[PDB]
Amino acid sequence: ALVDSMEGVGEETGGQIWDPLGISEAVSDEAVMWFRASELKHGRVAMLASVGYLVGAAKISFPGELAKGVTFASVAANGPYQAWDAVPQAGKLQILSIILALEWATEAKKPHYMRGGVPGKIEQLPFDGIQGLWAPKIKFWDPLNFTGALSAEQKARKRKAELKNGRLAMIGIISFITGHNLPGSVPALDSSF
Amino acid sequence: ALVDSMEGVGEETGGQIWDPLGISEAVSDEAVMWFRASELKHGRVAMLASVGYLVGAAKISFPGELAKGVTFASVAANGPYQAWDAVPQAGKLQILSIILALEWATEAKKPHYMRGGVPGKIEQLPFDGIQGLWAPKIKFWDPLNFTGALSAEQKARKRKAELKNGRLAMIGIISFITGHNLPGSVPALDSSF
Amino acid sequence: SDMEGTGPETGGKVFDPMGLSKIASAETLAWYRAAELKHSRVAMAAVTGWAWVSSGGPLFPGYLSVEQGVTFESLGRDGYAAWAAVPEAGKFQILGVIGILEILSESAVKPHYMAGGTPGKVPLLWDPLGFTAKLSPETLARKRLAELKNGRLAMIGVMSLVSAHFIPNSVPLLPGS
Amino acid sequence: PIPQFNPAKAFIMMFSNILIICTMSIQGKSLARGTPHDEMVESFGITWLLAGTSLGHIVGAGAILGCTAAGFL
Amino acid sequence: AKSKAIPFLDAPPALDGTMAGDKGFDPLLLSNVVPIQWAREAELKHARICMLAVVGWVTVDLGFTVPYAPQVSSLAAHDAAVDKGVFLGLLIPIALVEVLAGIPKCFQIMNEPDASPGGDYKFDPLGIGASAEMQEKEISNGRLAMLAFSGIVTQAALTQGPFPYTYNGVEDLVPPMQSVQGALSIL
Amino acid sequence: VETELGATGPLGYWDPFGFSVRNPERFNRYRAVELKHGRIAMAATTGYMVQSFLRWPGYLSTSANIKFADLPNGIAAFKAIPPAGLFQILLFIGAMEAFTWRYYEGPWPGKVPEGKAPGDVAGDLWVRYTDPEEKAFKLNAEINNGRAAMMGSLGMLMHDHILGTWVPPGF
Ligand code: CLA
Ligand code: CLA
Ligand code: CLA
Ligand code: CLA
Ligand code: CLA
Ligand SMILES: CCCCCC(=O)OC\C(C=C=C1C(C)(C)C[C@H](OC(C)=O)C[C@@]1(C)O)=C/C=C/C(C)=C/C=C/C=C(C)/C=C/C=C(\C)C(=O)C[C@@]12O[C@]1(C)C[C@@H](O)CC2(C)C
Ligand SMILES: CC(=O)O[C@H]1CC(C)(C)C(=C=C/C(C)=C/C=C/C(C)=C/C=C/C=C(C)/C=C/C=C(\C)C(=O)C[C@@]23O[C@]2(C)C[C@@H](O)CC3(C)C)[C@](C)(O)C1
Ligand SMILES: CC(=O)O[C@H]1CC(C)(C)C(=C=C/C(C)=C/C=C/C(C)=C/C=C/C=C(C)/C=C/C=C(\C)C(=O)C[C@@]23O[C@]2(C)C[C@@H](O)CC3(C)C)[C@](C)(O)C1
Repeated sequence: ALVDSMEGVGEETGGQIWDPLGISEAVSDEAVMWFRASELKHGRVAMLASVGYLVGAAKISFPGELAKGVTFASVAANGPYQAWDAVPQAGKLQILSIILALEWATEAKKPHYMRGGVPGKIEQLPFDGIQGLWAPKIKFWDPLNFTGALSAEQKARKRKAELKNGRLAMIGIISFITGHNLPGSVPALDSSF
Repeated sequence: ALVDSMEGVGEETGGQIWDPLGISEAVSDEAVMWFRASELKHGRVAMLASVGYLVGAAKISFPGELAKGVTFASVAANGPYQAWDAVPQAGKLQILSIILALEWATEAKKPHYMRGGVPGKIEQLPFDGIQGLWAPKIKFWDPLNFTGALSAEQKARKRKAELKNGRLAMIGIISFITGHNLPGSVPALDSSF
Repeated sequence: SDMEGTGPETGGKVFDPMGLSKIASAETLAWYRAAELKHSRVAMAAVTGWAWVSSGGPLFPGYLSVEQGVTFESLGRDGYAAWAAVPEAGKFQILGVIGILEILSESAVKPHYMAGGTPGKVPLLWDPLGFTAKLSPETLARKRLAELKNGRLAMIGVMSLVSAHFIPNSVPLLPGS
Repeated sequence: PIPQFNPAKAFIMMFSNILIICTMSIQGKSLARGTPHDEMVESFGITWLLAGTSLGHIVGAGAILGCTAAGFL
Repeated sequence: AKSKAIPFLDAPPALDGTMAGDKGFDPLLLSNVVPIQWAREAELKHARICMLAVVGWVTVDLGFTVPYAPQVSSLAAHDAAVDKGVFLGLLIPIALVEVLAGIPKCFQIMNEPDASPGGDYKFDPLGIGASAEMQEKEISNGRLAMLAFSGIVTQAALTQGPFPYTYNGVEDLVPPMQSVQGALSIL
Repeated sequence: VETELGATGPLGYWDPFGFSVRNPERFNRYRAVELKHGRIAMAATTGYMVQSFLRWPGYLSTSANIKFADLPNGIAAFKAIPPAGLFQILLFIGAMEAFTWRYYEGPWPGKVPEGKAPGDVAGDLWVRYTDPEEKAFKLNAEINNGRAAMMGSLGMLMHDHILGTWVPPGF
């Protein structure tokens, strides 16, 4: 929709639309829906990436065996960057297959978020109603109805918190990767990042 | 406007127009406005130049390090004459880039000083209103509103002082450079200029 | 002009022997108060640090940067000598956090102190626990005046420490080091 | 296309183009015949310049190659 | 009616006020001979190719290079990619797009009465919008990129050097960088 | 003054500083100044180009042992002229301008000689173009060639004061 009636705003940039380059004023509404969807997907991906990178940096691994002959701690014996290359290619292909199925089924839904849908509102069951494919009714977001006890005001406040945490998480994961690739850039990463 | 209704005049040359070459009455009003703008820019540049040349000739360097490995005092070890060349190339690039941006922004403004503007009235915010470019609202002239407590007559008197000081500063900076280039030309300027 | 800051020890009147007002507008006086308050608070933090570290203090227990060979007690007791012994990563972290905080302070207050607003009221970084959440408007002015006076005294304090470090035997109570 | 650092080669081709253009003739119309420039722009347009430069390039190529075979360029 | 660009040549009658990018600049009266939508097709194709070419040239020269590609400058990148044998593979997307889009579009520009304009491929996936201000920005950037790529190639062939493509770097761009003592000697 | 001679090319009437729109009665003096400058400039440009490949035979003085073929090309050629030759050149120019080709009447500044045209010296034994279109073309050609010769003579002088020749480097 219009960039004016959106949920970013925030008190950090005073309480108005932050946009200093005028990107949202030069483009139409459809591009703003695409920008919000990309921002929210980026924030969620970056939140998961930041948590996983911190877990890998703390050398925390599952008790067990990743592949037969390959312990979780054997992969996690180095930093998080040199752990993705230690995972077997089959496991990474299965992870990317599940991610591909999720992305495809998310975008295949009706009222596309440009053509009527809400940008960033991924519906609960992306694999429902598809002919030739069956899945359990585990929801994608909130398999447990945590956000069913909340009211509208609490949902709006937590959506704002999600947007702020997403922006912070993008900054954080880019800092982690840049600190590993170019040491001494981010001073907050001691050695194991 | 016409050279008759202009703030140059001054009390030193009898309270009238000094012009002995008949330049003011031999050209149109547009040329006179361009000459006034050029004189004001020359005067301000020369005031800055005279103060900087005096500071560099007194060997008053900044405490610290200009570039990593290059001290302010290392550049200012010789006179101001052999000082701009001792600056690192990147610093000269950044200084001249900021000057380029300032000149382009101040010239690309609404009513140009030859087409309806005031010659010498530089806009307070030269980098405001440019699409796709965001700058803070630091004013170019008076970031601190010193000339907000001044009335119109005080502003006119200080404009006259500005014009006279700019003329004196042009003579002074040319005096400094000539005194270095041609020793014994200016009796006061002894050696370190 | 009228503002805050004045009180006793001057006669209830504004102190400026050299003029430095009557060339100042509301914007310029707001800048004066904002610079005075920032300098005041930084100086109070600076005296509270240098006085605690140099005189006594248990110092922070721990190590300070597990990889480089530095210890909290290995920094020393001098002010300027221990600052140089702080690692470059720590110095850059401190300066970057301060710069981010002030850039957000400039871009976060929408009535800017140079365009309205109140000078010295920066967002965040004040009472997170709300100690002054119930104070009266009359009492808050007294606390602001106390902040200004203590800050000016601390400005003089930091410059006394700097003078004693650089040119010895200046500030006669402060020793030669 | 330009010669390899030769200024004499440039003069022959440019002079040939100018001479051909001034000494063309389409339908009895010609700059040399006393027929004005503006209507030759009007009657022919870019066809005038294209034909003139084509014939001038052919003539200049012949002259350049002949003077190269004899000796000059 | 004089032209806006050339104040002493008459205005070309085929460029009235529409077709964003119209500065009234058409000597040679090429709009009379070449059809105007065909010329816009050619101009915008050249503009887009030149924009992508400028960005690719500068990006490869600055050091960015994908894995397994030859780590050479953009001047030798063509010969290196041909020697590696993969630069022929770029033709297939180019052949696909150019045949199956340009050939029917060129034929419909020449034949069909109602047809899309020159650069109007109706691509617009995100939905930024093809406003009249955006078309002017596109064509201004395209003309700039055409002249820019011409200059970049011609200077990079002459110098065989780094990114500024001058004989002495950015110091040729900024004369105050180079020995201001001689300038001061005449003041 | 926009319809007078010289306002013919791509610029039309080109007066940026507006000398003749501030003082439209001063156009005739400016035209005479421009015409003398142009004529001297055409002579100077032609001399610069012709002295490079053409030189007089014999000596110049037969007393200082100086030849015509020994003067190099330019400023130094005017240097090597003996003082009597310089005096005779100045006498020729002074007699040519004070009495014969007189551009100015009037006591000190010089307006225009009577109701003649600006730069309408010589008189009688000079070609007087009838057919006013031809006369206008000839006069505009004179003025424009004068301006181009001014710029060219200035450029070759700039070249000669920093080189030994008027040819720019790379040519
Ligand atoms: C790629 C991620 C991404 C995307 C798509 C968006 C998209 C959006 N943001 Mg957002 N934002 C992001 C990251 C992103 N943001 C981050 C990381 C921060 C923290 C600094 C913010 C902080 C922020 C604020 C404070 C606000 C927005 C707002 C907006 C909306 C309107 C602004 C607009 O049109 O810009 C469209 C944006 C783009 C097209 C992205 C262009 C990015 C360029 C190409 C790269 C530049 C990156 C630069 C080099 C820095 C990289 C280093 C970095 C690690 C520091 C729009 C939906 C406003 C809003 O929601 O109002 C309703 C608003 O007030 N954002
Ligand atoms: C961007 C996301 C991301 C990516 C690419 C990785 C990548 C990796 N992780 Mg990792 N991780 C992440 C996020 C991520 N992590 C998060 C958010 C957590 C905190 C829960 C962890 C916790 C974690 C541990 C404890 C371990 C890894 C390990 C690994 C490596 C092997 C792959 C593997 O076993 O995956 C495992 C990945 C996960 C378990 C994360 C699942 C992420 C989903 C989306 C969350 C599901 C929601 C829900 C809370 C999960 C429980 C539900 C269930 C109780 C019903 C690999 C480098 C292992 C390692 O060190 O190398 C062998 C290992 O032992 N990860
Ligand atoms: C051996 C190759 C092969 C064969 C025989 C088929 C056959 C079929 N495809 Mg198909 N497909 C293939 C490869 C193949 N596909 C590939 C590689 C892709 C790309 C990923 C697709 C993508 C595709 C789409 C997108 C669609 C089809 C559909 C169909 C069905 C058309 C009408 C129909 O019965 O609908 C009625 C549908 C059914 C009767 C579904 C029953 C099919 C189940 C899955 C059989 C179970 C097989 C079992 C798991 C063993 C397979 C092992 C294997 C996974 C290793 C037909 C059965 C259409 C359809 O309706 O099917 C869903 C449809 O929409 N296919
Ligand atoms: C290049 C700088 C510059 C420029 C653009 C001007 C422009 C102007 N001055 Mg000015 N002035 C200057 C330098 C300059 N001045 C200096 C250095 C002094 C101090 C001596 C003065 C002192 C002065 C007085 C006292 C007055 C003016 C006035 C004027 C205005 C009307 C005169 C006019 O039309 O002349 C147009 C001027 C030019 C086109 C500039 C020509 C520059 C020539 C080419 C340089 C010749 C200098 C020569 C080499 C000698 C230098 C030696 C010196 C360093 C000692 C006009 C706006 C009058 C005024 O404001 O009345 C309203 C007036 O009364 N000026
Ligand atoms: C005018 C546009 C243009 C042109 C002509 C080039 C030309 C070149 N670039 Mg380049 N570049 C450009 C724009 C351009 N660039 C832009 C805009 C960017 C910035 C985004 C770059 C960034 C860039 C980098 C980073 C690199 C190059 C490189 C190269 C060189 C080798 C390219 C190559 O081998 O392609 C090979 C092409 C392919 C491998 C893809 C072909 C597609 C295959 C055949 C499949 C076809 C699709 C199929 C039909 C459908 C899908 C099938 C499948 C999915 C199942 C070559 C000189 C490389 C080089 O060698 O530099 C030294 C290099 O590293 N460029
Ligand atoms: C008896 C004495 C007669 C004296 C008068 C006279 O002789 O006039 C003769 C005359 C016409 C006439 C006649 C009348 C005058 C009308 C009347 C006469 O009858 C009588 C006696 O009544 C006869 C007649 C019909 O003939 C016309 C003379 C015209 C003349 C002599 C015109 C010079 C242009 C030079 C230019 C444009 C240079 C540009 C220079 C340029 C553009 C440059 O930039 C130079 C350049 O170098 C630079 C800077 C760098 C180099 O890398 C490149 C070059 C080299 C390009
Ligand atoms: C609701 C709302 O308001 O949202 C909130 C979201 C959120 C996150 C809470 C907010 C925040 C706060 C934070 C923490 C903001 C953090 C911002 C941060 C930390 C921004 C780092 C930049 C680092 C850079 C650019 C590095 C450059 C690096 C550069 C330029 C290089 O050196 C590159 C280069 O060396 C190479 C690689 C080689 C050659 O090429 C040469 C050069 C030299 C060019 C905000 C802002 O308050 C807004
Ligand atoms: C009304 C108003 O607002 O304006 C204000 C502005 C302002 C500026 C403050 C005013 C002023 C007053 C001031 C300070 C004026 C300053 C004047 C100053 C200081 C002027 C230095 C000249 C040095 C020269 C000429 C050197 C010559 C040097 C020459 C000519 C040579 O080359 C020497 C030589 O050639 C000979 C001579 C013969 C040859 O054989 C040999 C050589 C080649 C070696 C005003 C006008 O009062 C009021």
